[PDB]
Amino acid sequence: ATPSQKYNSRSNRGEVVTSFGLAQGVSWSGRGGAGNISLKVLGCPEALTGSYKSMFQKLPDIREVLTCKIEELGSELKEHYKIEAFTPLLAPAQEPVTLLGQIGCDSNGKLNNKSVILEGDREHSSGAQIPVDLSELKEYSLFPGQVVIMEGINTTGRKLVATKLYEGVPLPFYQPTEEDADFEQSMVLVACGPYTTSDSITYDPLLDLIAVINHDRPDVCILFGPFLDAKHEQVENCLLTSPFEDIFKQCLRTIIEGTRSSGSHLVFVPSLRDVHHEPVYPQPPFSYSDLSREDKKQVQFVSEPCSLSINGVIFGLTSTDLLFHLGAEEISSSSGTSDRFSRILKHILTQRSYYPLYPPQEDMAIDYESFYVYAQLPVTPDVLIIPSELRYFVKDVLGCVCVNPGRLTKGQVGGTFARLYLRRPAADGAERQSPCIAVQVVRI
Amino acid sequence: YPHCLQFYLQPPSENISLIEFENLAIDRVKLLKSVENLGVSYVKGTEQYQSKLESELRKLKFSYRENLEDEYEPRRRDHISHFILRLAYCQSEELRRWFIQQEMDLLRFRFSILPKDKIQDFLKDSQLQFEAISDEEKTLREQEIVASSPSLSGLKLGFESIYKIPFADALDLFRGRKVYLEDGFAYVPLKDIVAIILNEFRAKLSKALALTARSLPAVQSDERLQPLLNHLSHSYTGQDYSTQGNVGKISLDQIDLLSTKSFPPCMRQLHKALRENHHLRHGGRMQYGLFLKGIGLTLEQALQFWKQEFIKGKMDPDKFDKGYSYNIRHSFGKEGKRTDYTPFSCLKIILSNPPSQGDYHGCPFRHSDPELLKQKLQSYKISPGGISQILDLVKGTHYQVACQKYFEMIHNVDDCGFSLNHPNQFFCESQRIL
Amino acid sequence: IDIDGVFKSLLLLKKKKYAALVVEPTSDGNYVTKQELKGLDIVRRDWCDLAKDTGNFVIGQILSDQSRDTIVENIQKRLIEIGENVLNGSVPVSQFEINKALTKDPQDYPDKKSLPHVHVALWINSQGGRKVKAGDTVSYVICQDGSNLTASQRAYAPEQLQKQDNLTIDTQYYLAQQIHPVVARICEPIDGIDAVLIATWLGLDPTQFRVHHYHKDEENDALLGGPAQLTDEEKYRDCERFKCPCPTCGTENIYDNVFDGSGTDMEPSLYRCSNIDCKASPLTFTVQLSNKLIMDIRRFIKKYYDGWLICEEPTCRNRTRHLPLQFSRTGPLCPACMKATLQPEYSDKSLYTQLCFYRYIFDAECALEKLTTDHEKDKLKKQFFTPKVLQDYRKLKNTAEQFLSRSGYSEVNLSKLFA
Ligand code: SF4
Ligand SMILES: [Zn+2]
Ligand SMILES: [Zn+2]
Repeated sequence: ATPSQKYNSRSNRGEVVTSFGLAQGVSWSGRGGAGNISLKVLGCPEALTGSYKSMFQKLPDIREVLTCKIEELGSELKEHYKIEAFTPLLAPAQEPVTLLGQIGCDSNGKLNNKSVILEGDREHSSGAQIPVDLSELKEYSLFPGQVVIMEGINTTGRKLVATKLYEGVPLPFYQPTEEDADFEQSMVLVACGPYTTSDSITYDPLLDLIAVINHDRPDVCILFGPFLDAKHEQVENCLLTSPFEDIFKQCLRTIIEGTRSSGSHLVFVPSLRDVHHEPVYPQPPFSYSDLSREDKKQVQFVSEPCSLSINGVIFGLTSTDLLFHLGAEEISSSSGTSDRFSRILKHILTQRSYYPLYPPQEDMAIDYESFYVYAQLPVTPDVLIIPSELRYFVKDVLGCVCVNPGRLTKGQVGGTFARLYLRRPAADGAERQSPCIAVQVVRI
Repeated sequence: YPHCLQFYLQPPSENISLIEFENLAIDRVKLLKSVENLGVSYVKGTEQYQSKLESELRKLKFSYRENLEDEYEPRRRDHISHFILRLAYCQSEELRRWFIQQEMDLLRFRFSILPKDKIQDFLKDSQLQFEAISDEEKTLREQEIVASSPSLSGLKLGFESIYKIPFADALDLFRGRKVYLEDGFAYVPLKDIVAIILNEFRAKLSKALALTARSLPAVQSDERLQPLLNHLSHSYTGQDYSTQGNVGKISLDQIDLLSTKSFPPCMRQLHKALRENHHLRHGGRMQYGLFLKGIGLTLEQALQFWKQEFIKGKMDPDKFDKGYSYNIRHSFGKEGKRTDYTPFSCLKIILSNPPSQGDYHGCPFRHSDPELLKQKLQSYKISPGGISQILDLVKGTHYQVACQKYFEMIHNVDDCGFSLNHPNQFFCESQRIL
Repeated sequence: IDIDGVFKSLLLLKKKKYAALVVEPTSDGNYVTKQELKGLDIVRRDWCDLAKDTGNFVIGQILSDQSRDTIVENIQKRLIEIGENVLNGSVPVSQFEINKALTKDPQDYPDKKSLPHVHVALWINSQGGRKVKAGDTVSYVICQDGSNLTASQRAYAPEQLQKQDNLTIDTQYYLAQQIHPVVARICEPIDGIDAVLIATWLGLDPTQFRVHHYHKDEENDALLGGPAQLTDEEKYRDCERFKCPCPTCGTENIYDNVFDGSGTDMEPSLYRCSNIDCKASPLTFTVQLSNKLIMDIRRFIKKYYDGWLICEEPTCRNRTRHLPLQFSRTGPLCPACMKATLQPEYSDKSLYTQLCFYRYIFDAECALEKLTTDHEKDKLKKQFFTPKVLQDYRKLKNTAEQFLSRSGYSEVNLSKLFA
């Protein structure tokens, strides 16, 4: 009936909207489970092998986490940029001397270009704070919680003025091997919740994805959370007749049974908006018991965020709408000159961390010790996945190609999902050789 | 946990909840304070002492002979509770001495509990070697042991067990030439055995407590254990239980007779000072007001009582209303709790705000000199001998036990049947006497 | 060792922050009562001049040679006339004014919705002529507009208020956050005096003021013989209750106890809906009761991880989330108060307390161990406590127990304590 009637009357059913890569035919498919398919989690002591431990925060060790991250980034940028020596933030020198510290907003609202402060690590500047001025600075891009290396002139001590800023070099790409070149071309499914409309429990988009997968026979499928979102009106009013874990297990078993014939590998990325699971970013994977041996060999669960490798190609998965969070308070000298998405991806690749923003927006919950020990990019990923409420896009910056799969369901309006070829190119020749071939953003 | 007594030299490494953590801490603090007070009041060897402390153990489930129940819960409770007291008590030399006294009392009582059959396997579990001699060896060397023995009268070598010990373990014992030596091995009766083991145990505890005192600064960084571990013994009541919210029928006119028949000396003299002065300083005023709140007096009764008494105070009744009635209603009502919502406990009365000139609050036993204690006792008509042991107890700084003895003397009874810590408990027991 | 000085009377507040009557012994055993004190300084200039006068009166009375009771009586009477004068409006209007400078332009402040002075700057720059520039000092007063807006969202100019008869001033907002903090900062440490008590002294605040009142400084282990471990009714008295609308009749259901009633009819609250007309037992809707429990404990966890910080100098009360890298001895220094110490709005152990309060609400097994009379226990358990309803209650327990098990050092490991 009227629930998902748009999905029963969507003209764009199966139509592809945007593309990146090379002009490719429409018969997108895979070899099924047959063939050598690699799948390994990577980096930052193995992204929550166990479940999780605590919700007890200590302000001192949160501080040591902050200052340790600042010191690490400062040392790396000092060695990369051949900087002479940093100076304390409260020590006034007339000659332009470099400084260091993470960016923060002076007040508690949304960041404004003239409402920014600089606070450095304790071994340089006792962890103190100082307001910054950007009128003199020509170009910039700032958001709270990023490290910066500001060679601004501070002749007074109580306030600096920006002269010129240093961009942060990203991590080196993960160096491949011969067995990585021993892989043939593969394509991946990506999909993010919600999987039902704002007034349904039927999960018609979920059935549609089941049909798409068992018709297309892909290599590996990605399903992001939330699966049973808390922000849904039907759950916030809490008229459901079944337990949250019961509904969630029902959903997972529906996807599992719907992809038995697919043969494609499967993994689910939990999200903060998921209700039954722990709302602590970074998150442990889901919990499930009823699996056969082939099910375990075919389906996985990964922590959020996760750095996993497929056929020697690095996949950087983050479920949280970091693009939307950054877009709210990230600022730049010019807006229309470049792409806001491009600069936000620039920051996420630069800051070496799955979540470079500090303090986070209200609708998150970050435990900082676990964030520091589990949510750092081991390498600049080959390809990134950032399901965001903003418009779907696919861009490539600093070698790293990013795909925004879009939201599979926007209330009752049509959603999108994405397909991407990957294949390790020639081992030598051009210095940069991205495994990815081409991507399609195709409406559901 | 292989045996009931155990020597505490292997810290536990388990995981327990905060509620269990506090329950163990408070329970063992209560046990040690009870041991202190009972040992002060009675002689350490009497059957009354033994049975009373056994009942204390049973109500606090800290030790018992091995069975299905004993293996899991009680001995583990003993272990973690003792180590958390180590953390609490290693702060100061005075606290260490106090803890050592009470734990020696506890361990000697527990050893007296253990039957003679199991002491052999207890010493074997103790990991330090001691060999009991055979009956034939005892009979053969009885004459040598008696000849070389201390002033123990007669040749009677009774059923007391005799052990074989390396000579270096009993240095102070043999260095007086009061024991027989055979190839560097000694032979000793049970009393000296337990003396030796308690001296060794006190040495090990002294070293361990010093080491933990070296380890305090690292372990105090936690915020959920600092405010407890600072004050398990110093300023914690052992479940005084005379909390606000009690019930009873009190007639306002009867307050004088109730003061002269059922008030602990501090509160009795405070009430007399109120009657003879119609005015109190802040400390005494608040103390007596919240005591009257605790005893069961209702809000209107308390307000009318204080207003009537300030009628003889010669200030304006509306001034009384505006100034004080707010304070009395606040004490009877909303938050500000743990300072105005509660009836004062005795340990607090003794440790907080000593009275000055013009003040009459504070426990008199601790806050007034012995001559004025004697004058007050004469004014209250207690026998001179009773006053004598009252002053002896005051010299022993056991003020609560002195108040106890005053209670039995004024009630013409032998034992009150408890250990007082709260003036409201004092009053409740006095009413229980009717 | 040696003597360094004599204080005839001293107000101990904090390290190098106190009030103390300096005594310098002169000849013939006499002395001069020199007036010196540390830490009395104030950081923000957004207080009323009458509030400053009241603060000076408080410091003068607390620094007089007379007795504690005399000082308390004088301060309580004076506070009472101040409260009555403000309530009945006899105080001249000009003393209600508040001054404040502008670091930036009004639109530049990210918290424009929350700052009343930038709100007044917005209003003046919109309606009038001369704009408010940075570096200029705005003059303004609060108002009561009957629009149920936040006080900050109602601040007006003094001339505008005097030209407006439709809307009046907010004596409640003053007695809440313009007079009470200034007096309480000094008069609160005096024993037997609490901010609730000052609220009763000054006006009709007590209930709504304990609702809008900070209970962080109240806690202190300086109780020299007070608590041992408390009981439930005072442990959970600060914990928010449990809410649920009834699916049958849409009626709100209140739960802060396993049982409900008085004596013989002490039946559990889940037996009957709070609505007298509702005839369906909440015992059927265990699924969505558990769902609501998951939802609100999720909200509480989110609120705690929000990491809201408050300055504990009562005058400042700066509300921020960015934990400063600067760190003093006790904790994180206040970025607004260069001499202070932050601590969370919602304590981690406060959330632990509230979750334990939930498990207490649903722990019928333990609640069955608190009513002494075993005959009543038996008849009540046979009349209502069936194994099925006990299993439902146990499910309600586990709904929060499966958070408590992983919850934030609600369990303590002994190895790192005894290492
Ligand atoms: S021991 Fe306690 S109850 Fe007895 S007089 Fe002293 S303070 Fe009062
Ligand atoms: Zn109902
Ligand atoms: Zn402050």
